[PDB]
Amino acid sequence: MRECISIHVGQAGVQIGNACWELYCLEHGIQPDGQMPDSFNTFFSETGAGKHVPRAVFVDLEPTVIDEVRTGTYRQLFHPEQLITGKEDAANNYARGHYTIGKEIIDLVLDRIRKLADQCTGLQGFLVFHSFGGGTGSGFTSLLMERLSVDYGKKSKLEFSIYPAPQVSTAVVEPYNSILTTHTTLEHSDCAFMVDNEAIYDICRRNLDIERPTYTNLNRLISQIVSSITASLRFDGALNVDLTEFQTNLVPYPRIHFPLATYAPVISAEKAYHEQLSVAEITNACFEPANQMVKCDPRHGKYMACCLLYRGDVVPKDVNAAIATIKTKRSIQFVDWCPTGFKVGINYQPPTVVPGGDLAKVQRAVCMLSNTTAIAEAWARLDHKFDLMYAKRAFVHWYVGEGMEEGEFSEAREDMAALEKDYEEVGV
Amino acid sequence: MRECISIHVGQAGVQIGNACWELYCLEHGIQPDGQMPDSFNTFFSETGAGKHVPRAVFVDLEPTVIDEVRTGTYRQLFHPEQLITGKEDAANNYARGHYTIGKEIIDLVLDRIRKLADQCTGLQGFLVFHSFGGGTGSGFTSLLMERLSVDYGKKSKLEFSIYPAPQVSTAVVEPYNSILTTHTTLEHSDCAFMVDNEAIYDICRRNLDIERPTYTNLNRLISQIVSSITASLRFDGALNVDLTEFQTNLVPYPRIHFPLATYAPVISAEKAYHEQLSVAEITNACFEPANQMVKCDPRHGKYMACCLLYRGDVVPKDVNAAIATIKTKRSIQFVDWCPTGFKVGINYQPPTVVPGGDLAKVQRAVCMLSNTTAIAEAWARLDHKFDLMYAKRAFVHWYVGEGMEEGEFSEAREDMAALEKDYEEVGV
Amino acid sequence: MREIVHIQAGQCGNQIGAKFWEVISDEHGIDPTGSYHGDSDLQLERINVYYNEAAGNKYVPRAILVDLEPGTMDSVRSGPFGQIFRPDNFVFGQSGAGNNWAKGHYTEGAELVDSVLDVVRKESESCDCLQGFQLTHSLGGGTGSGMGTLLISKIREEYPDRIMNTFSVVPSPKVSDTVVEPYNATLSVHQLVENTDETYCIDNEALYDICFRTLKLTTPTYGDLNHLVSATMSGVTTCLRFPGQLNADLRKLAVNMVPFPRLHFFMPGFAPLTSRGSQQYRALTVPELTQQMFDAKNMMAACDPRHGRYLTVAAVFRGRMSMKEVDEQMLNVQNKNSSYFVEWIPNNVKTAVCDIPPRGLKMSATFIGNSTAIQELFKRISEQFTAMFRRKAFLHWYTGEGMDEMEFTEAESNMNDLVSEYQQYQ
Amino acid sequence: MREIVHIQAGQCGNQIGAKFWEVISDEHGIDPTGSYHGDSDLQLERINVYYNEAAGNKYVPRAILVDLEPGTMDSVRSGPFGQIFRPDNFVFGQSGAGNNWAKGHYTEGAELVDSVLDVVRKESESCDCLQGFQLTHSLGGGTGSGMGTLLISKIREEYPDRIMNTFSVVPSPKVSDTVVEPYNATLSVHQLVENTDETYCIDNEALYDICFRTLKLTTPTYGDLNHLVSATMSGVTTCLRFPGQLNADLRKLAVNMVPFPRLHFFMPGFAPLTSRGSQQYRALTVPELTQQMFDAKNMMAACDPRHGRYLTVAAVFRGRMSMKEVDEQMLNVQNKNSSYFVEWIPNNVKTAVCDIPPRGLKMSATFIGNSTAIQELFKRISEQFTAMFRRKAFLHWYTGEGMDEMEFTEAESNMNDLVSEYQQYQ
Ligand SMILES: Nc1nc2c(ncn2[C@@H]2O[C@H](COP(=O)(O)OP(=O)(O)OP(=O)(O)O)[C@@H](O)[C@H]2O)c(=O)[nH]1
Ligand SMILES: Nc1nc2c(ncn2[C@@H]2O[C@H](COP(=O)(O)OP(=O)(O)OP(=O)(O)O)[C@@H](O)[C@H]2O)c(=O)[nH]1
Ligand SMILES: Nc1nc2c(ncn2[C@@H]2O[C@H](COP(=O)(O)OP(=O)(O)O)[C@@H](O)[C@H]2O)c(=O)[nH]1
Ligand SMILES: Nc1nc2c(ncn2[C@@H]2O[C@H](COP(=O)(O)OP(=O)(O)O)[C@@H](O)[C@H]2O)c(=O)[nH]1
Ligand SMILES: [Mg+2]
Ligand SMILES: [Mg+2]
Repeated sequence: MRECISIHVGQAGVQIGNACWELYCLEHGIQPDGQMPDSFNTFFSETGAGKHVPRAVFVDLEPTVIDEVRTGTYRQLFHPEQLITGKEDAANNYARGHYTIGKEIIDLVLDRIRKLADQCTGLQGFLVFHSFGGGTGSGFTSLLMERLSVDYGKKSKLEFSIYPAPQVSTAVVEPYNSILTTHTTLEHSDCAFMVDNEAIYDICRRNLDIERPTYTNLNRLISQIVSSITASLRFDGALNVDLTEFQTNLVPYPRIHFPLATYAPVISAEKAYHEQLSVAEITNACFEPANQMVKCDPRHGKYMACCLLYRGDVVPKDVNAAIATIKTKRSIQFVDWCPTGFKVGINYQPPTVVPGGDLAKVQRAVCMLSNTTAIAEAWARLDHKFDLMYAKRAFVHWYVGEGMEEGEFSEAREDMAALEKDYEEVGV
Repeated sequence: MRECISIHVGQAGVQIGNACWELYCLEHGIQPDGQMPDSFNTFFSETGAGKHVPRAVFVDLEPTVIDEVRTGTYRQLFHPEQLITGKEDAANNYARGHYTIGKEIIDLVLDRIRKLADQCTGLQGFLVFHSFGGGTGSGFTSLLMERLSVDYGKKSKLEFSIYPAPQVSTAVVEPYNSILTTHTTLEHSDCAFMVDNEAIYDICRRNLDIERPTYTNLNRLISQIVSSITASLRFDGALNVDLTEFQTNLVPYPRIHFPLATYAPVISAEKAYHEQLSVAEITNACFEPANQMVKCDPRHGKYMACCLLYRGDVVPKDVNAAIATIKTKRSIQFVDWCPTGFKVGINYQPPTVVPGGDLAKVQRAVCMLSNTTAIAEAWARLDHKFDLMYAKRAFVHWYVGEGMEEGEFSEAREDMAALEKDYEEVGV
Repeated sequence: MREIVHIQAGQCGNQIGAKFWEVISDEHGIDPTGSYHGDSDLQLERINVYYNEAAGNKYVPRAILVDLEPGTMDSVRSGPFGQIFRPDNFVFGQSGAGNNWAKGHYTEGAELVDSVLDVVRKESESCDCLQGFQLTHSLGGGTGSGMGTLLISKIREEYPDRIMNTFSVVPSPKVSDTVVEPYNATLSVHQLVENTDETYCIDNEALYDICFRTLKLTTPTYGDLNHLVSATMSGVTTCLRFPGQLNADLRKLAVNMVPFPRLHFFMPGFAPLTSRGSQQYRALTVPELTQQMFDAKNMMAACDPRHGRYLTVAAVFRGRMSMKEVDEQMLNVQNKNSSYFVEWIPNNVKTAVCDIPPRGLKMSATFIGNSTAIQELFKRISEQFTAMFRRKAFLHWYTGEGMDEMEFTEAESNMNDLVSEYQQYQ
Repeated sequence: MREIVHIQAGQCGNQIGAKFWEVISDEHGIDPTGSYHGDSDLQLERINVYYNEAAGNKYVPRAILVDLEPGTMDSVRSGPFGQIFRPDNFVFGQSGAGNNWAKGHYTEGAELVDSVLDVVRKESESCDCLQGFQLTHSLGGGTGSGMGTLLISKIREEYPDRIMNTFSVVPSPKVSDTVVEPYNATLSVHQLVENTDETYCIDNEALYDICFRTLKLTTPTYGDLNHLVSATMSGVTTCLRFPGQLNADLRKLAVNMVPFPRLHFFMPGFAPLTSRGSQQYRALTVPELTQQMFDAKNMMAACDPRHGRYLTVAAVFRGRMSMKEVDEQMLNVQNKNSSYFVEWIPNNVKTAVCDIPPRGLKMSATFIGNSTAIQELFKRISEQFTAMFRRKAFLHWYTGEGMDEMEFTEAESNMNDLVSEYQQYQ
C-alpha cells in the first residue's frame, strides 16, 4: 500500500544497513535466505514464490565492505544488482566523493533507484544512512541528495547521519568534509536525525554496563531507533504517525531541520529485573541529557518541537499524564512561540531483541525526536575547528587538485555562519 | 337525528382523542373492533352490519403518534382513511404549521370533513382538540378553523385546548405560538375550553392521592369532562342543553369567549367510602379554586356566567337549593350586569368509569363551565413572557425563514393587548 | 419516513463511527452479519432510519467512511462488525493529509471530495425523506478537519434545507496531541460557524475525567471514550426510532436550542454513569438522573458551565417515567440555580421522553446544553493561534499548499467575533 | 581490484625485498614453490594485490629486482624463496656503480633504466587497476641512490596519478658506512622531495638500538633489521589485503598525513616488540601497544620526537579489538603530551583497524609519524655536505661522469629550504 526505500552509503551506512536489515528480518520472521514459514511489504518486495527481497540500495566506492555483505550470512537476502561497488575509495576527500570518483558511478545508482521506485505504488520517501566525516559519505551522499531532489521533487527524504564528535574523531580533515556536506545538503533535505559516537559509547558504558563497546553495539542501537521510527508504517497501533507527519510537526522553518534522536529504555538484563518499566519513568528518562544520543547540552538550550513514539503495552492516559508532568517541570523549557510542543504516536508491537544482543526484552519503549537550539553549540565547535585549520590553508591542495576551489570553502563558511545566526535568532 | 363531529390535531389532541373514544366505547358497549352485542348515533356511524365507526378525524404532521393508534388496540375501530399523517412535524414552529407544512395536507383533511358532513343530517358542530404550545397544534389548527369558518359558516365550533402553564412548560418558544394562535383564532372560534397541565397535576396529586401522575391520567380526566359536556346529546335527561345553548349562554361579547372547565367529584376508592356524595357538596366543591382545572385564582376575578351539567341520580329541587346557597355566599362574586348567571342541565346516565382507572364509581357528577375575568391574569403573564422574549428578537429568524413577517408579531401583540383591555373594561 | 445518513472522516471519525454502529446494531438486534435477531417488533418498525433493506432480510448501515489513508479503513474492515458496511462505501486515498489542514482541504481533499459527494448523493437519492446529515471528525487533524469541512460546505451547497449535525472533538486544554493543532482548529471553526446547524463539542480530557472519577476505570482506552460518545449519539436521535410520550426530532431540538444562527455550539452530557462497585448504593430514579445532568463533573466539554450562563437546555429522557416528576424537577433545578440561567429566556429547558430505554438499563437520559462558557475554549484556542502566528511558525507548510495569510487573518477575526458575541449575550 | 607493484634496487634494497617477500608469503600461506597451502580463505581473497595467478594454481610476486652487479641477485636467487621470483624480472648489469651517485644515475643508470622501465610498464599493463608503486633502496649507495631516483622520476613522468611510496634507509648520524655518503644522500633527497608522495626514513642505529635495548638480541644481524622493516611494510598495507572495521589504504594515509606537498617524510614504528624472557611479564592489551608506539626508543628513525612537534600521526591496528579503547587512548595520549602536538591541527591522529592479526600474534599495530624532528637529520646531512664541499673533496669522481657543481648547490639549497619550512611550521 505504502512503501519506503532505504539507501546506505559509505562504510558506516553499509554496516548500519546490515544491522537494520538483520533486525527487520528478525521482526518479520524472514529467514536470511529471504523465505518465511502482510504489513512487511513496506520494506520487503515479493518475487516469485516464498522469497522476500529488501527494498534497499547499498553504495560504496570501495569493494571490501560490500564484499563482506556478499560473502556473509545474508548473501541470499539481497539482490545482486542492488549492491553497487566502485574500485577506488574517496580517501576522506569531499572533492573525490563529489566530482572525481562520484560521477563515474552516480548514474548507475540513479538507474537502480528508478527501477526500485517503479515497483512501488504508495512510496512515502527515502531513508539515507551515511557519515559526515568520510569522503564518500559526504560528497557522494550530497550528489545523491541533489539528484534525488531534482528527479523526484516532493517526495520526502530523511537522513540518518554520523555527526563528527567533539573530542573523539577518527580522521583529520573531518571538519572540511562536514562543513562542505552540510552546506550542500541544507537546501535538499527535509529533516536530518543526528547521532554521535561518544554519546552512544557513554550510553553503552553506563546504562548497558558494557566495558568495551564496539561498532556492532552502536549499529544495533541505531537499528532499534530506526525500527521504532518506522514501526508506525510497518504495523498498526492506536495512533500512527507516517513520514510526512514527522516533517510537518518537527520543522518550523525550512533551514531548521536538525532534530536529535533519543531512545529509552536501554538497560541490560541485570537491571531489568529491579525496575518496573512503566510509561512515566521512561518518558522522564528520554528527557535527561545523560541519555540523549548526541553529546550536547539541552539544559542550556530551548526545545522547539517534541515527538514521542511509544511501542508495546502503552495506554494513552499514561502518555498524557507523563507529558503533563514533563510540561510542569521547570528544569527543561519550551520556546515561547510554540505553546503546543508534543506529537504522540503509539504502536502495539513491542520491540524485538536480536539473539546475543546487549539490550533486554522490554514491554515498552520510547523514541524521542527533539528539535532544540542546543545544536548551535556543536555547530560552533565545528566552525571553530574549520576556521582554525583553514587559517593555515592546510590540506587545501588535496581538495583543489581534484577540481575544487577555495571559493567553495568560503561559501560553506558563510552559509554555516548564516545558519548559526538563524538558530540564534529563533532561540530568542 | 343530531350529530357531532370530532377533530383531533397534534400529539396532545390525538392522545386525548384516544382516551375519549375509549371512554365512549365503554359507555355505549361497543367493542374495540366496532361491534356491539340508539342514542349513540350522534357519535358513531353504522356501516354494513354490526359495525360502528366513530365520526372522528385524526390529524398530525408526524406519523408516529397516529401510527400507535393504527397499531394499537383500537386499530379496527377507526376508518383507515380518517387517520391522516404527514411526513415532517412542524417542530414547535407556528410558521411551519401554518404556511410551509400546513398547506400541503389541509386539502385532504377538508375533503375528509366534507365527506363526514355528507353523512350528517342534523350536524350540531365541530369539536377541536389541540395544544397552544405545539407547532402543528397551533398553526394547522388555526388554518383549519379559518377554512372551516369560510366553508361552513354558521355551524358552531367548540375548542378544547391545552393552555400553557404559568411556571411549568415543556417548550421554549411557547409564548410565540400561543400569542400567534390566539391572534389568528380569536374571530373564528365560537367558544374555547382551556385546561392546564399544572392544575390537573395538582388535582391528581391531592384528590386522587396519586404520587406520579402521567399523561394518561390527564387524558382520562379530560375525556370525563368532555363526556359530561356531551351526555346531554348522547342520552335523555330531565333538563338538557345542546351545543348551541353553551355558546348562547356563556359568551356576553364575541371577543370574550374563553370559559374554563371544572369537574367534580374526583376522588379515589379509598375516600369514596367516607363521604356521602350529595348534590350540595359536589356543587360546593365545583366552586373552590383548588379544584379548578386552570391554574388561576377566581377570588381575584368576577363571574359573568356559569353552566352546570348534572349527571346521574340528581333531582332539580336540591339543585335549586344548592344554587341559592352558592348565591348567598359572599366569598364569590358575579358581575353586576348579569343578575342571572346560572345555566342548569340534568342528565340520567351516571358517569361510567374505565377499568383500571383512577376515579371511583360515583352516583352523581358535575362539570362546571364558567366565564371569569381572572383569565386576564394568565393572559398578562403570557404577554409578559412574549414581551421579554421578543425584546431581544430571540428565535425570530426561525419563524421568518418559513415565510412569516415581524409585522404579524406586532399585530398579535396589539390584538392581545386589546383583548386584555376589553377584559379589564368588562370587569368594571 | 425520516432518514439519517452517516459520514466518518479521519482516524478518530472512523473509530467513533465504528463504535456508534456497534451500539446501534446492539440496540436494534442486528448481528454482525446483517441479519435481524431481535424479539420486540419496536426494534424493526423504524429500523429504516439507520439501515437499508438489501434483500434476503439483510440490513446494511447507511454510512460513508472517508479517509486519506487505507490504514484505519483496513482496521475497521477487519474488526468486529466490519462486514455489515457496504464495500462501495469505503472511499479511501493513498497519500494522506499529514496533519495539515491545507492538504486535506485543498490538495487531496479536492481530489477525493468528488467521489465522496457522488457516493453521498447516491445514498441520499436512495432514501425517501432524509432528515439530514451527521458527521464525526476531529478539528486537530488534517484529514478530519479539512476534509470534513470541505464535505460540509459541498453538502450545504447541494442540500440547503436539510439539517447538518456534527460530533467534532475539539483540542484539549491542558495537553495537546499535535503541534499544529491551533491552526486546524481555528480554520475548522471558521468554516463550521457558517456551514453547520448544530455542533457537539467533545473533549478528550473531559472523557478521561469521566472515566476516572465517575466510572472508576483504572485503565481507560480509546474504545471507552468512543463508547461514551456513541451513547450520547444514540441518545440524541432516540425519538426518531422509538415511540414515546413527548417526541423531539433534530429539527425540534434545533428550533428550541439555537436562538441566533452563530450560537449553535453545544456541550453534551449523559446519565447515569456508575462504576461496578457503586450500582448497589443508589436507587435509580429521575432525581439521580437530573442531578447527574447538571454537574460540571459529568460534562463532555472541558468548560465549566458555572463560569457562564445557560441559554437553552435540552433533556431527552428514555424509559417508562412520569411526566409530572420530569416537569417539576426541571422547574426545581431552574429555580435553585437561577444565577446560571439567562434571565430574558423564561423556560430555558426543553423536554422529550422516549418509552424504550437502552438495553440493560431501566432509565437513561441525554443532556444537551447551550452555555456561554464555550467562549473560554474558543478564547484559549484563539490565543494560542495568535501566539503562533505572531512569529510565523510552521506557516510555510500551509503556504506551500496554496493557502494565503489572509485566510488565517479571516479565521482569527471570525473566532474573535464569535467570542465577542458569546460574551455579549452573557 | 587494487594492485601494488614492488621494486627493489641495490644490495640493501634486494635484501629487504627478499625478507619482505618471505614475510608476505608466510602471511598468505604460500610455500617457497609458489603453491597455496593456507587454510583461511581470507588469505586468498585479496592475494592479487601482491601475487599474479600464473596458471596451475601457482602465484608469482609482482616485483622487479634491480642491481648493477650479479652478486646480490645470485644470492637472493640461491636463497630461500628465491624460486618464486620470475626469472625475467631480474634486471642486472655488469659494471657496478662503485658507491657513486653519478654512475648510478648518469653513466650506467641511463643504459639500464630503459630495460627496467620496459619491465615495469609490462607489469603495470598486466594489472587491471594499480594503486601505485613502492620502492626499497638506500640513499648512501651508488646503485641504490642513483637508480632509485632516476626510476622514481621516470615513473612519475609515466604515471603521474598513482601513489609513489619509498622505504629508503638514510645515512645515519653516529657511524657512516661510506665516505661519500652525504653527497649521494643530498642528491637523493633533492629528487625525493619533488618526485614522491611519501617516504619512510629508516636508520640502521635506530634498528640496532631496538634490537639491543628492546628485543634483547645479543648478536643482531642484518636479517633481523630487514625482518623489522618487513614487518612495518606489511603493517602499512594490511587494510588493502584483509577486511577490517575501519579501512585505510595508501591514498587515505597520504591525504591524512601530509598537509603540504614538501612535508612527506615520516618516521615509522612497530609494536609489540619483546624478547623471549619478557613475553610472560605483560598482558597484550591496547594500552601496551599505544604506549610502545609513543616512545623514542621504539622509533625507527634516529631522531628524538620530543625535540620537535607531531604534525600528523597514523596508527594502523591489526587484530580483533574494541574501537572505544582505541579512540579513548588516542585521545588520552593526545591530551597528556599536548606540548608535542601542533596546536593548529586538531586531531593529529588518524586511526585504522584490520581484523586479521599477523600470524603468531593476537594483536599488533603500526605507527607512522610526520614530525618536525626530521629537521635534525636533514640539518646534519646538510652540514656534512657543506663541510666536504668547502674543500672540494672527492668532487672529481662526480665531475668526471658529467655532473656540474650547480647540481650540488641546488641540492644544498633544497635541503636548506626543506629545513627552513620544517622549522617554520614548528
Ligand atoms: N556509528 C558508526 N560509525 C561509523 C561506522 N563505520 C564508520 N563510521 C564513522 O565513519 C567515519 C569515517 O567515515 P567512513 O564511514 O569510515 O568512510 P566512508 O563514509 O565510507 O567514506 P570514505 O572515507 O571515502 O571511505 C568514522 O569517523 C566513523 O565515526 C559504524 O559502523 N558505526
Ligand atoms: N394534557 C395533555 N397535554 C399534552 C399531551 N401531550 C402533549 N401535551 C402538551 O402539548 C405541548 C407541546 O405540544 P405537542 O402536542 O407535544 O406538539 P404538537 O402539537 O404535536 O406540535 P409539533 O411541535 O409540530 O409536534 C406540551 O407542552 C404539553 O403540554 C397529553 O397527552 N395530554
Ligand atoms: N475520542 C477519540 N479521539 C481520537 C481518536 N483517535 C484520535 N483522536 C483524536 O484526534 C486527534 C488526531 O487527529 P486525527 O484524526 O488522527 O488526524 P487525521 O488523520 O488527519 O484525521 C488527536 O488529538 C486525538 O485526541 C478516538 O478513537 N477517539
Ligand atoms: N637495513 C639494511 N641496510 C643495509 C643492508 N645492506 C646494506 N645496507 C646499507 O646500505 C649502505 C650500502 O649501500 P649499498 O646498497 O651497498 O650501495 P649500492 O650497491 O650502490 O646500492 C650501507 O650504509 C648500509 O647501511 C641491509 O641488508 N639492511
Ligand atoms: Mg570507507
Ligand atoms: Mg408532535
